Amino acid sequence: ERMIVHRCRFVDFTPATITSLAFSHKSNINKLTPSDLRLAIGRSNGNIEIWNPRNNWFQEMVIEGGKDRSIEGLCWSNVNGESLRLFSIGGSTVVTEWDLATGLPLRNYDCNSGVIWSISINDSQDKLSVGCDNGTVVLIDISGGPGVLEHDTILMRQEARVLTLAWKKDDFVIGGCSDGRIRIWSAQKNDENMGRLLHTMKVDKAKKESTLVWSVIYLPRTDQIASGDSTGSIKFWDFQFATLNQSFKAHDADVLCLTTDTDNNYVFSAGVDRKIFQFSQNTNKSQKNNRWVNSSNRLLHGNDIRAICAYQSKGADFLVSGGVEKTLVINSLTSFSNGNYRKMPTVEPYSKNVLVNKEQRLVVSWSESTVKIWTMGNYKLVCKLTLKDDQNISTCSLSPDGQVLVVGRPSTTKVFHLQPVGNKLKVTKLDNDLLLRTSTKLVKFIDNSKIVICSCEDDVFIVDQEVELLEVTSTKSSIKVPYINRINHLEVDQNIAVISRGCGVVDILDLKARISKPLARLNNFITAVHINTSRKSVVVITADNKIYEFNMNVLTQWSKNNTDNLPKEWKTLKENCVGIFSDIENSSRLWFWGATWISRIDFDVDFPINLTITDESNFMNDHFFFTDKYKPLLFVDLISSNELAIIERNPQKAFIQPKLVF
Amino acid sequence: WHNVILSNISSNGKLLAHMCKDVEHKSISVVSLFDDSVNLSFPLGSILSSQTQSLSYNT
Amino acid sequence: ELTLTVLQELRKRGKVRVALYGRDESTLEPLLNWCLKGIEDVRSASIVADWVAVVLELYGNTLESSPVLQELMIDLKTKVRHEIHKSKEAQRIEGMLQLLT
Amino acid sequence: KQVEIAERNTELWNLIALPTYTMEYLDI
Amino acid sequence: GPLNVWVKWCLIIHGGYLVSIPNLMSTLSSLHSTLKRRSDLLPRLLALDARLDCTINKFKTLNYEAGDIHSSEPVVEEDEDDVEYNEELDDAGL
Amino acid sequence: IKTKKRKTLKNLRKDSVKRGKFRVQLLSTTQDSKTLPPKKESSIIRSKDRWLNRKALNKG
Amino acid sequence: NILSSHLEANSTEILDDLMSGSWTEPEIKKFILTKINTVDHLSKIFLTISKSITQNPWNEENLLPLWLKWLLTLKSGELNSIKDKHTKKNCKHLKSALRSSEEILPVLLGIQGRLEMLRRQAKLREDL
RNA sequence: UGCGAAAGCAGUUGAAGACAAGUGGCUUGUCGUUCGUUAAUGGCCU
Repeated sequence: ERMIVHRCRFVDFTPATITSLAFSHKSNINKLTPSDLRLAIGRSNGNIEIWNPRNNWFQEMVIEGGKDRSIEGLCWSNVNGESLRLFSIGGSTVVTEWDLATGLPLRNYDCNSGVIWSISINDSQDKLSVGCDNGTVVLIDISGGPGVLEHDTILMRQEARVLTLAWKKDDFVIGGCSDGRIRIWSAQKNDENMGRLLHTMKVDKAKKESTLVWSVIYLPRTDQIASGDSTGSIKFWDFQFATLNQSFKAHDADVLCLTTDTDNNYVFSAGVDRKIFQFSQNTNKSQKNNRWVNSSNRLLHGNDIRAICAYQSKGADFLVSGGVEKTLVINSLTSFSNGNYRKMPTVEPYSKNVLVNKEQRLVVSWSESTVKIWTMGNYKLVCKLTLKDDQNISTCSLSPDGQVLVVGRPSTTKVFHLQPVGNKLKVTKLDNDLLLRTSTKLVKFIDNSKIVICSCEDDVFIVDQEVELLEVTSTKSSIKVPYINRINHLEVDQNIAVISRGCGVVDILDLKARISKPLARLNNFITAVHINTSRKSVVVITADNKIYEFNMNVLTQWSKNNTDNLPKEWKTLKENCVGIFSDIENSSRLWFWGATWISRIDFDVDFPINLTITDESNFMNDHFFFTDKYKPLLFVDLISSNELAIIERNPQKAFIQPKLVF
Repeated sequence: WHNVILSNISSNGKLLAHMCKDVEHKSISVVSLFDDSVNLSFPLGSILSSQTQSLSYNT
Repeated sequence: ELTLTVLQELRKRGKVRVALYGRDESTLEPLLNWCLKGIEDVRSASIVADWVAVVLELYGNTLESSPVLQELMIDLKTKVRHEIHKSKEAQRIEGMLQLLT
Repeated sequence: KQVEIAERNTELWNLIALPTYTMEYLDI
Repeated sequence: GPLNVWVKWCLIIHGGYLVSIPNLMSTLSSLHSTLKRRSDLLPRLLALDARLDCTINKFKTLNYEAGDIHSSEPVVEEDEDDVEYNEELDDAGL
Repeated sequence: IKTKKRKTLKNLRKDSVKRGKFRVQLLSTTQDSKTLPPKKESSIIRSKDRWLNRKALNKG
Repeated sequence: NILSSHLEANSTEILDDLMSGSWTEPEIKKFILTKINTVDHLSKIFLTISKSITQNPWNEENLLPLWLKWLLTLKSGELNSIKDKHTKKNCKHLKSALRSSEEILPVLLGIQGRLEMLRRQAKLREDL
């Protein structure tokens, strides 16, 4: 037969709105991009993705939160010589610091006053401001080491809630509040006026509603505070004399987030009216007169912009923005109006939420804390498990023959026997307290009974017991970004597995002797791994979009000519291939897929010859077929020797900025 | 100026700008006329955006 | 007369199509439900004619999808049938007293 | 029958989406 | 509709008096103006019902090509017994 | 059973019942308190998104 | 049946006037629509019916005008795009052949009013 | 475009040169070039 294709649009797995973008390292234009730069994206359903902007923005890790959890602000902290530290507020009274290894909170510091509305990090990163609902600004001593947080000082109180914070330096702390005012406190310890609010400024109020100052930044090249409020106006204030220099009436509704570049020649700003405005001071006359101009204005987002940030280095100068529509947008910093931009896909499934089983023609898919199963026929939803004893979900696998499902999150996992009772299923928990106590990242089913478990604390069990696993050399990037030496992937069928950690290490393991035989042999982050039983091979693909294969018991000649005979589609690819499998009718052809395309490479053929992180910066160290007509893509797989399963996505009020009518 | 498309003179009459058509496209040149205080020139592709080259000729 | 004058101002001034572009089922039913009443009068029916003609020109697919403006088009059809019987019989009376000059 | 022919002629004068699941094919 | 039955009978019966009257149009101007404005727009609503009826029977015949299919097409469902076997806290309970 | 399933669900799930003058609260678990940050205050989250979807900005 | 005979004859290569005659033979409304719905392309049925209705814009048969109005109802997304060199003057001379009926519908309705008045006063004065 | 009535009635739509893109040519498209033919989210004051 020819390939018959099930273009499924059943799964309505929808992410949530980006509420906070942050960059791990600050800008430093005249030095190279550090190998430890990570962008962090906190959504509104409570999960924190961490992306690396090397070679078109791959996604390294994801830290999910559970039911009724959100995340409103998040800040990085990297004292030079120590590990990265990631703090985040939710809609609650605590700050939550996460250890990047496990993907769990390692500290929930309850701030001692009210519900936190904003968070900011000191310059030199030893103190932390949390601005709370009862008008307080609380200082948290951060420099005690990673994990230990102390209370320092509650600054002088006020009535209205402080909605945004910024620091001048180690010295002063600026805060925009919900009464339309902008206070300036002094956090300079061992002064006479420590903690008391030195100044108050009032923005031009709205006529028929209350005004809220939503975004405040400090501009260090000049000595100003930029501030966006809920009238749309953007004001620049001289810090000394605490007074306005110039006001622009830029947006039509609120200005939720605004940011600046390194040398403060530009200020970018955005809000609910979904345009991004650029205010420039680049002319020598502008710099000697201290006069910003409203330079430009772009309409790129669909609904809102709730978060904006900027990075600028020797081989990277981009501002990143995201909002109520769930996608990310990258623009250039010094070439905003002129240059190009890239709207990311709303999901790039580096961690999958859908898998199928060929027997019973069935497919399982898990959104937040519920799984669902349907069969092909049309299609019919046969069962679902809205387990609400759970709070957060993570990865899942089904037994071949479709008997037992296992769902698993970083706190526990749970296994359910299934029996098809006709037009429905019957699902029963089968108790195992070892599974109920273990942390699981990946479960991948050696047999109908045996599974292999990768724990969040780097343990590899075999249940239904222990694989010896050698240690990795801890270099500076491994001590800086503390999840690089963590097992991302493991793929197995028939007693032979292979694990993969993102330092460029991909290690096989025989399930019998439980010995490594390492084949690290790599240069950067590994996107996907699939084992070919034909050729006795492992197939790794890295973030640079190269396909390597190696043998087992280094790379084959097919790899050796394929890598540099690779097609132009792969050489101009933008979305990384997150899934590989092999064809079912032929044991040697392999069939892979990214988030916007589907390809298939042939095992023997070779074809003839004749807005990124682009610098000389290193990685994290110091017949051929191609289609894209199923581009909003979530997951693909096979069922039998002729058909294919292509499950994708399909689609909210927004500020109407109308197209010209004719 | 050996090919002129468009021209304007400042309000005081102290300097004047004009267009050139000298190759891939036109060009823009400003010159003070009552003194050699300033005379500059540049191709107007550095004025124009990157969006306009894939848009209509009105842009 | 106020509905008629804003229809006529949008007709003379700009574009019926601009005024009708972003519509769907729920936002066309006011127009057609008024066009039922306006098709009876002499002073409105030219404007009602060209507005109904434009909206069926650029919403012929919503005709297929929604059944709850198909019936509005059918009621409009019987309205124009009654009105065309009236405008024919008025011409017959016009001839039958043209005979009596 | 003349008014019928005249009415029909004058009529001639003035007369002058995605589902949730498909199944298709592609190249082998 | 109802009243022009009266006006056609007045012309038929009194067909001599108002042909012997010297100024027919000047004496019953309001009838002439009313019928002229009623019958002046007849080409316009001819074009209107041509264009309207064309689209009407166009969707009528296209929907009569499949008019039996929407009588048993709706096979929709709801939160069935999978929800009862789904509630894992209520599965520990009952 | 259709009109009281949420009643018996909530009356078996919820804790801290009354005993005369007293009230017997359950203490929570280190499991949940160390796997997740606490829930958002729906009052302030509703305040912020209700502000950004106020009627004065005509959304559509 | 005879509709299938007319379909095969008009689809093979030739006999278009005889094909419209065989279409006028059985001449169902439902089969008239079905013969438009079945075929995927026409061999200038619009051209031959254009010349037929141009040479007779006043015929008592409703067959070819019924066929033209159902062709224009069901296939006019493609008659404006099949051909535009002879078809332009075809629709031009068809439109100018048919506009005269729009020119003379008022006089025919006037004469209909005349005759109804005459026949009703003659039925009235019937000599007791 | 011409003749017309507000209907309509006759006519169409070439060539050169330069430049741009794609793959010195070839294809396509433009022209603040010539000859011939009757022919950019960008809306209105107090």
